[PDB]
Amino acid sequence: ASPFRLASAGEISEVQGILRTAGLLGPEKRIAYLGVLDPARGAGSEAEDRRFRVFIHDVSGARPQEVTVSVTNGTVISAVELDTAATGELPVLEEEFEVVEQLLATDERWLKALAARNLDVSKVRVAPLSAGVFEYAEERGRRILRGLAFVQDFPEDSAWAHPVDGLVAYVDVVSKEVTRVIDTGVFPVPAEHGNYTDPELTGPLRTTQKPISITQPEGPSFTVTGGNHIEWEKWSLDVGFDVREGVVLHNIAFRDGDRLRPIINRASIAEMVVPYGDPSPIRSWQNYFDTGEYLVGQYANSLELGCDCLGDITYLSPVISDAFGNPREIRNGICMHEEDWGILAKHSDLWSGINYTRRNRRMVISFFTTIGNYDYGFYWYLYLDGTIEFEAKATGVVFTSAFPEGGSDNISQLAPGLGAPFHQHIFSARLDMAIDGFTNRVEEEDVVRQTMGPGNERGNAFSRKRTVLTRESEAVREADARTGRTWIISNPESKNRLNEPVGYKLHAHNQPTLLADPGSSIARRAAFATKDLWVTRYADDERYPTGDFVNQHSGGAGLPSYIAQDRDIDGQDIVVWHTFGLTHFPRVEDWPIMPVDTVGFKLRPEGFFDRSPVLDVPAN
Amino acid sequence: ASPFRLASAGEISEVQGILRTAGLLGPEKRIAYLGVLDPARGAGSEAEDRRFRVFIHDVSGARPQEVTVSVTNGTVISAVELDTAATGELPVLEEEFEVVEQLLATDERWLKALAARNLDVSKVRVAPLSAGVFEYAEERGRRILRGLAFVQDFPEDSAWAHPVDGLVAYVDVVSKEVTRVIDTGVFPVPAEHGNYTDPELTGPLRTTQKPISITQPEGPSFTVTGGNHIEWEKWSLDVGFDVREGVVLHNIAFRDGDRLRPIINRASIAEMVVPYGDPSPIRSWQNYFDTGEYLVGQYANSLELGCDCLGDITYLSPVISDAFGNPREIRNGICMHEEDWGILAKHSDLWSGINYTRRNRRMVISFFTTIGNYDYGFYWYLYLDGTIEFEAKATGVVFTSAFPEGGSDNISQLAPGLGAPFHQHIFSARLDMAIDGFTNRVEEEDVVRQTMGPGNERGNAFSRKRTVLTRESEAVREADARTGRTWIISNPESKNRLNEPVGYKLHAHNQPTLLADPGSSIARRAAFATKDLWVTRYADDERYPTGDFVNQHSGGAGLPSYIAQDRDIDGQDIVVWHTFGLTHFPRVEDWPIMPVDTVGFKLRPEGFFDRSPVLDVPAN
Ligand SMILES: [Cu+2]
Ligand SMILES: [Cu+2]
Repeated sequence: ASPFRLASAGEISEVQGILRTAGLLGPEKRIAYLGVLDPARGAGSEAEDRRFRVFIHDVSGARPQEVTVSVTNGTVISAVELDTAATGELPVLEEEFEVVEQLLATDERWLKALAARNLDVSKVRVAPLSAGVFEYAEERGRRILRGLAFVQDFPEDSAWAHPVDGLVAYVDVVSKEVTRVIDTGVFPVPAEHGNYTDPELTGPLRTTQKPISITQPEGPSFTVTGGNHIEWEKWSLDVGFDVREGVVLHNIAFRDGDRLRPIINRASIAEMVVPYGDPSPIRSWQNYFDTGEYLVGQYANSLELGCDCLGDITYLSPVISDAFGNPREIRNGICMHEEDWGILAKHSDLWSGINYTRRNRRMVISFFTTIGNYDYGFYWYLYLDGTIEFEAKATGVVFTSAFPEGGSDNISQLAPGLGAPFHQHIFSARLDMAIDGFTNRVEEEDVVRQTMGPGNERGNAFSRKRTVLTRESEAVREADARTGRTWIISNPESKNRLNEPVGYKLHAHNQPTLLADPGSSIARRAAFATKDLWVTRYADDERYPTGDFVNQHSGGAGLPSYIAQDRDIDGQDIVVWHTFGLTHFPRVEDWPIMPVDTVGFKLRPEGFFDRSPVLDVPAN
Repeated sequence: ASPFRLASAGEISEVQGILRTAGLLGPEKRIAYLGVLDPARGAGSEAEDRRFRVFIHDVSGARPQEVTVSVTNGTVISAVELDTAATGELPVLEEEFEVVEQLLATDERWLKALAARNLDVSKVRVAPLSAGVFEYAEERGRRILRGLAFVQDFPEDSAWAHPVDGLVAYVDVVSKEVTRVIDTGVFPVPAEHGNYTDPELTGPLRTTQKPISITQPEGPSFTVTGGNHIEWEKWSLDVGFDVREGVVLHNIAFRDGDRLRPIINRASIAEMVVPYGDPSPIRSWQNYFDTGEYLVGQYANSLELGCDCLGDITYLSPVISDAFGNPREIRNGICMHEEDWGILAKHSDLWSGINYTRRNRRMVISFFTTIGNYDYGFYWYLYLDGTIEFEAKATGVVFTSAFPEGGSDNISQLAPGLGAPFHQHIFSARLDMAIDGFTNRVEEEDVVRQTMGPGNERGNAFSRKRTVLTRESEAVREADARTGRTWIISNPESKNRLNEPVGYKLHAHNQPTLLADPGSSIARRAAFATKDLWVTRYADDERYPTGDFVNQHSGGAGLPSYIAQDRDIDGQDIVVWHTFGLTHFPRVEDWPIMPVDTVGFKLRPEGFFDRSPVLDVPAN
């Protein structure tokens, strides 16, 4: 079997059995994170050493542990006691979410805060949010969660329509104490409901839509072997799954006539921060590190046929571990299907009298995740022409607050008295590059304008310049849409028939990067978000832009410290980190339920093939 | 019947009969352009005065004429003799293309130029290209075409693979004389063939693609009445067709519960220039004004089911006039169909236990045109959420030249000895705005970053600024992807339930604009291409960014002269002109046939609706 195959229920069980036997999984221990480790760089061995990394939390306050287990040999490879005050807290546990609402329900100052607003505690829902790193010395070394209240008029009510502004509570989830309850003042609680399923708000559902039936009478053009290996129209890859990153793509390759050519060794969204631009003390601490703190994969939804994924769909049901080490299957968590993508090429030649047309197609691999009010769709597309594309679809319910009577420069009004703080959804794609092998380099291409004059001019000429990024310290790049700036990852030791280095060009959307002040806490913890492109020399432990433990951890430990090593990236084993995001100034059309908005990036062949790779597509 | 209905064969015939009777269509006269005029602004009349604008060329050298005809009353409204030396030549005629190859075949210096390259004249194809305005005083007032030779080894051979560099011929197409033959030197003629249908180049066609069947068992959700009026999922519009602009969209409106709301009065691609960045005297004069000089609509292809348009397609067969005034039908020239567009909205709420998912859909209206080696697909999309989008799909065969042995800073190598000059495809969208009526205004929105400090700061706040464009002179805008710059067209006299002006936000791709030196001839003739956005006060005669007669006309007569009137655009009948384009540095993958590359723009509701307009979509 393949070493990139998905973790199985039996493997999770083995990790549990091994940790138990070793005395690392007692009744007071909890598994905060568990996932398969990628095979080592020197994988020229038949050694199918299937290893797992596990983060073990202690419910009675003892130091947590980082453990690496070999399911193959049945032993514990290494176990280290963490100092969470130094390196950060472990990712939030699902069971800890419940605790903050339960502890506050019997806290006197919380009750006094609610009584002062004439709110019945049984109707107050508390959103358990991550506690960043701010001015509270007593939080260091302790597992703290912040709570924001939302009123729920009835069981099926959308609480997000009823935010309780001016109130925030800090809660120590291990010692089970409420450290603080801050009340800056009472704000009216928006009364209007935001129930998108209630026929009074929706009105009569339209009857005008006729069905669209998309079928494949002969089945799909792609084959799946080994549970997760995919073969489609010359494309070859392995679809992986990690509780923290979500869908991970391994060994992306293209079959260039007999020769299977590597393009990307590993591709994943390694982090995604959601900073808020509201300066109010009630939410100025709000920054979701959906990947780092919550673990996106853990919240993957089970997708339904016809609703979530349309067409001839083949599903992948990834297995995950719960807090006790028991296997938990995310049924239908990954959708896979191919779809028509219009015209690929076309020409009607007058001189030869030949009329030519070919259709394009794309392979889709996606999963959706839900984190509180937020729902994100992750989509990877592979096109016939060699193009690779990623698309994030952001939907769900927008995070609310109260709209101040005087107005606001950092909040939008969605309904009477109801506001939505300005924010960004910034993603970090970690592209472990293998353009025809591991000897890669990155070039920055800028369009260059020429002056009219003596040197060949009528004033029509324009050119292009390419500078090679040689060392990590000069590999922190910013976009420039004015000069058409793109980046080419090429292999200097692999040339095409014109004797030029084969490459792939990265096209960014050029949306703004982190807007927070460069001196802020979020700018330090999410430094990667301040630049469009970073290139590092590969290393086994440099997995995340922010570091291993994001939860309540200070900044720097990620990309800025990697880059400080100033390694050579000119024809080396490199990793491209692309930052891309959406700046969300909520509009009326986003309430009560948000229609999809998208961001992404694509990579296109740049002299990779000797000619058009789509000359062999038939006319169906 | 509707006054925006497509011109009919019977109407073309009437225009011919009327011009003949009036003595304006003698045997020596030719129709260079003919199209329906849009109803006047004060269309509050039952006067179905169907008028046509006609450009009449004289084949014996007499002055051409501009004529307006009323098919309704059966009379000639106005006829003016043009001074083509002042205002420009008429658009190129199809019959004139043939002439340049025929005249050169018997010209001695052309024959001597071919003999010196050992080329058989019967195998030399001459591409009839538009003559811009350069340093030749003898061309002014005369109808000139430039010719570039391409060798065709056999009838079905792709001549574009065999360019004859170093040779250019100027030809006066009316007097039928060859004014010049320039030979700067012999260049090897690339021998390799670029035949994408030859099984030796394509190899064995892949058998791996399984069919994808897209059907609508109950037919489409849209209805067509009056030949061209469209009703679909609350959207309402008229699909027009003009020989010069191609598909034109009229009266785009959205049905907001009982109230039909206007969004765009008229939308079209009013021009598209293709400037070349090769400084060589053989092509430095090359700039296709596909819309202005050739007339895009005239070259619209007949689209085939399953190849060009997939799904349940309804076609529109626009009628055009030939050079003698006879009707010519472009069979299946416009495709129309709706298609699934993934997830529209989705949320799985923990607190209420409700799981919600809705699918998105888009209405597609497209046509393809072929101009020499170039093929462009024009697509207009309408989404359920109120979003409007345009997409240009550029394909065909890339314009070739010889690749100099020493190399080039303005040409890419596609094959041994074969080159492709750098160029741009710049489009101009003319959006005659009607956001809830004709009282519109344009605002420029920039993201604004805030400094950490006293005024509400922890360094997380960020805002947005909006400046109103009040007069035409300050309405020439440039993009700025760094600050997330967008433009909102709102109606100050129409507010939503939050008492804010309803609007639509324009999202540009932010690709580079015209790269040519600001002092060049192309920068003058295509001044509109130098800026991303222009807003003008509507006027009946300000139809094109470049003016009425582009062919061999100097610059300025377009947008720069309109804007000089400095009219008020703050809450007025305004027109938005958006410039968007692709900077094409050809790559190996573009040869021998170019896979589709795309550009476009979209407009999204910005507080136009009182809440999400998609709450009534059912779960199919
Ligand atoms: Cu958002
Ligand atoms: Cu091009």
